[PDB]
Amino acid sequence: ATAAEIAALPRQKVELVDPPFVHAHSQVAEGGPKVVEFTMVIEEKKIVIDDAGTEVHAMAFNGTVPGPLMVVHQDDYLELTLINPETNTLMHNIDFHAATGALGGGGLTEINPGEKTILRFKATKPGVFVYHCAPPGMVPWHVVSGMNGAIMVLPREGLHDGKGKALTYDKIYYVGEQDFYVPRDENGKYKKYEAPGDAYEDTVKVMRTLTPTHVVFNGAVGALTGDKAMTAAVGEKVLIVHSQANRDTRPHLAGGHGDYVWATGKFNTPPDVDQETWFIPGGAAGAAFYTFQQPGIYAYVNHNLIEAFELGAAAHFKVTGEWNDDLMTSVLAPSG
Amino acid sequence: ATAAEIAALPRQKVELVDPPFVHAHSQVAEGGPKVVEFTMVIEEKKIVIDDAGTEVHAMAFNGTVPGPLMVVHQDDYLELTLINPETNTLMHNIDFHAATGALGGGGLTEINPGEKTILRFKATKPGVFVYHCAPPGMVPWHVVSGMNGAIMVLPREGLHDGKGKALTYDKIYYVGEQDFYVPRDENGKYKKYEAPGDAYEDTVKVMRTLTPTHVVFNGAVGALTGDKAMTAAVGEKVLIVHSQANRDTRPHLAGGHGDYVWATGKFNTPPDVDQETWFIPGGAAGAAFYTFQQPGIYAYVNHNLIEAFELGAAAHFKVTGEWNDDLMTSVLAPSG
Amino acid sequence: ATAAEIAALPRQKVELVDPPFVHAHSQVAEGGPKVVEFTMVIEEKKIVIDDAGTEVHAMAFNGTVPGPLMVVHQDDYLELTLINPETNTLMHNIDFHAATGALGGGGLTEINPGEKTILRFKATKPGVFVYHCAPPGMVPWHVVSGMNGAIMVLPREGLHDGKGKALTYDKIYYVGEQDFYVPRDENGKYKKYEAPGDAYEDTVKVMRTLTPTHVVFNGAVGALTGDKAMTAAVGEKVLIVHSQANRDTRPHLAGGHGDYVWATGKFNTPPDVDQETWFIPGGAAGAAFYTFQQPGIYAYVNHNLIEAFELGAAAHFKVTGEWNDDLMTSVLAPSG
Ligand SMILES: O=N[O-]
Ligand SMILES: O=N[O-]
Ligand SMILES: O=N[O-]
Ligand SMILES: [Cu+2]
Ligand SMILES: [Cu+2]
Ligand SMILES: [Cu+2]
Ligand SMILES: [Cu+2]
Ligand SMILES: [Cu+2]
Ligand SMILES: [Cu+2]
Repeated sequence: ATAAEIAALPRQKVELVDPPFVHAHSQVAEGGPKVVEFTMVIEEKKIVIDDAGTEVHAMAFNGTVPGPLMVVHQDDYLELTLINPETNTLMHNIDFHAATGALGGGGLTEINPGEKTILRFKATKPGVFVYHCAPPGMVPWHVVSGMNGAIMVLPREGLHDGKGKALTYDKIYYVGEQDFYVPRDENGKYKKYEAPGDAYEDTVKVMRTLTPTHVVFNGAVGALTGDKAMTAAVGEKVLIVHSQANRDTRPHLAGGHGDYVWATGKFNTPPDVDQETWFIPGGAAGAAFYTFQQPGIYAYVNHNLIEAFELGAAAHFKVTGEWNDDLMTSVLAPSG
Repeated sequence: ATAAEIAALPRQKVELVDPPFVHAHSQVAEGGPKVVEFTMVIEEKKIVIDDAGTEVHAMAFNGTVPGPLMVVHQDDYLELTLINPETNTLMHNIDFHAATGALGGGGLTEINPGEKTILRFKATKPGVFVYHCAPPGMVPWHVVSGMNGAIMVLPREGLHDGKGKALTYDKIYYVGEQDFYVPRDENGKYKKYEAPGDAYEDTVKVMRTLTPTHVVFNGAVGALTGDKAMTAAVGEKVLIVHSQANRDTRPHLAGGHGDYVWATGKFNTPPDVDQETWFIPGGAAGAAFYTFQQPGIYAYVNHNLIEAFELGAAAHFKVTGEWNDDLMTSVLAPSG
Repeated sequence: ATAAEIAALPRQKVELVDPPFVHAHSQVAEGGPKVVEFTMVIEEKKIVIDDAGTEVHAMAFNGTVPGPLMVVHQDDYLELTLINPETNTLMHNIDFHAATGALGGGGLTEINPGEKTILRFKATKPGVFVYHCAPPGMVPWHVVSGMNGAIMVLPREGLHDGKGKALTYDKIYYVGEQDFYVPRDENGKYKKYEAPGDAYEDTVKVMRTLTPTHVVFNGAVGALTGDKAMTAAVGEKVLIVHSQANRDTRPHLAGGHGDYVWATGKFNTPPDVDQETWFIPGGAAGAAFYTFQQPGIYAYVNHNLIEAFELGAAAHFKVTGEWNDDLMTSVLAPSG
């Protein structure tokens, strides 16, 4: 397309919503290619990640960890207005793995505090993709400070299985998984700092051990449990997008399965099926489609169970509906 | 199916055998759906995992690590009578990744010492699947104490490759891989504990390093070597089922290949072919089919070679038969 | 085929070239099966792997880390003359994951300093495969000292996509990734040893932490950056072969994608497409095909960004050509 042709395309302003929820969108594209506009303000802020009051100096796109999910369709253009407030202390940028050229846009979006930039790229490949900040010289530091999220580029005709049959979800959730490296003092107590830069040296030392002190969903232990558990009902089709910008993960829905799982996150790669636990490598996003058949609580976890239950990588789904005794039944309940 | 229809189905009681062997079964299903009955007694027992005499207080389904492989066909029902003897000290349960509902059955099988329970579930999806204990609040501790195994749900028509060609194995082995986290004293020597609970706190500290002290097959360093090496013959077709309930692994058969590998362990997901080294994420089972072509010793290992040779993840196959010089030949033997 | 037939096949000697470059070859086979001959001399030598003068006693096939890429076609025979000079101190051998029998040839090629051997094997399976030294009892030490490389067994008809369409590259690079475990003294300074054997104990202790001190491409931090960045032009089709003999990796081309990626490295397994970040398990090689669409610098990294930017696993591609504003454009450059 020429610059003139692009200029004539309709524009649509999207309002982003906080993970794990996803902004309003349509699975099958409504109309021809459009320039979908998004705006995100970067917020450097303290976040408490566990019940011991442990703090991380988050570098958050749109104020959240992970950053919000942006949804467009293949061959639409995604136009992001990225803002770095003067209240922030560091330069930041954005690299969209879905984009082609200039380090995913990273080389064209370096903005110092007090600056903004507008990047436009053509979403030529369908799938879920990670996006993350990557300032030359301080790349992993920003990413493990939570400056990452993902986008979904739906096929114009919506999702399909490996045989071309349509797959239409009733609900969609975005689970961003984050590995944190929090410095400790000589007594094993996590350290606190009053400036992001003050923690750099100490954090790099923990990062080099390749051993996170915490692995969490939606920015903190318990963020997607209790009252913030994701919900669904028996019979509902749910798409669960999961990303990890720096480290491998292996999602599992206990009591359920990944009926269709685009493990590589790319829709032109046929989905694996009947999955018990899938694998998403660091630096990628993946997506699993499941139709709930049983009511009750489901644990959604990174299946290295130490990471899930000792380090924080566990979420819950609360499902309503009727119990199916054909699928499962307690013939004899626990008894002497 | 209705309760009455299920009650009318034939029942078949199966006697389990210890890994790496698999109880007798038919690859192609005989007759229509059946309620296949299994019984397992949980044993908290001390086991030795290396030649130095290192001890682990194992939590073992059927007394072994891994727990035994249960084999059924798609749409059969698996009915497990699980027993927790009064000689044990902890509550245990079972989560079948092959099952649908109540955390794989975990929420319906919590039994204290002195109790038993019978769980029945419909094996709706074909493939190999992990099963493991998961008591709320002490999940990884039970799993990395060895309380896990796998089941195989065969398609009713047996196995086939990705294009519909039948694949019939001559023998099958189940290799359970276990990551252990054994506390050490100030001399770097592994510690021993009078009772299992005594080791909890020290063990959790090692678990948090995400660095196992031992990674073994069939419960101990060298368990599948020597008189206990697996065996085959040139021309023989072998299916190797491999599981890891908590941590990633990358199986490799040195001198051979994975002719067909259901890396995700799910039979409706076409198998990868001609594999050198495959990958099974923690929380899953995988299966590889190979037709041996050369006699001699083979090393079957987790291909992070430090985990294989320093930590214990190495097994052997002894293969009888005639050497094939077309496939490989020493043109000049080691010489000056 | 018959005994006479094999003996009558043409024998062709090929001159190797050091990574990341690849020796002369044709994508589509030229003529019928041939016995392709290679010779490699093993060199034990001290190499510097970072900007601080850190040394490693490398064990290098053909004097390089990784060893060179050997290219043959399916059903050709690869006949390697492996030489271990009297100036070396250790016994070495070679295990080709592409080969069938005797631990990949390892059991037939054990050569002490002052000896040579010639191994021939039929390359029956198409794909990229790891080869590595594996002396019984000291396997990981040799592999993590850099004694590994890869070969590519191209289909006789060249590469094809999942639908059977030809994929012809304009150039190919081989990126060998190496995890090193260098001992440090109590002050955190890397240690130096007079002979390879002197470092054995200290090195195995670091290996057991499963935490590399360095993760590098082509043998050193920054070996594939700056004046040694790989190159391409917009419109050029590039195949990037990547191997890791001991540990997992997750390659990503920043600003680009893996248009077709044989993640398992095996050509009869259909390639995944539109990949952002692919996964290659330790003990395997993978291959990615990409057609460059934008000029500029690209970062090619292991996407655990700590491993890439703190440990050394980052390379660059320098691409010439015309910028495509349809694909990406700065609508508003960074500004107040
Ligand atoms: O779902 N926990 O294995
Ligand atoms: O099987 N050792 O590469
Ligand atoms: O390519 N760095 O995310
Ligand atoms: Cu940033
Ligand atoms: Cu990236
Ligand atoms: Cu238990
Ligand atoms: Cu589980
Ligand atoms: Cu060697
Ligand atoms: Cu190997």
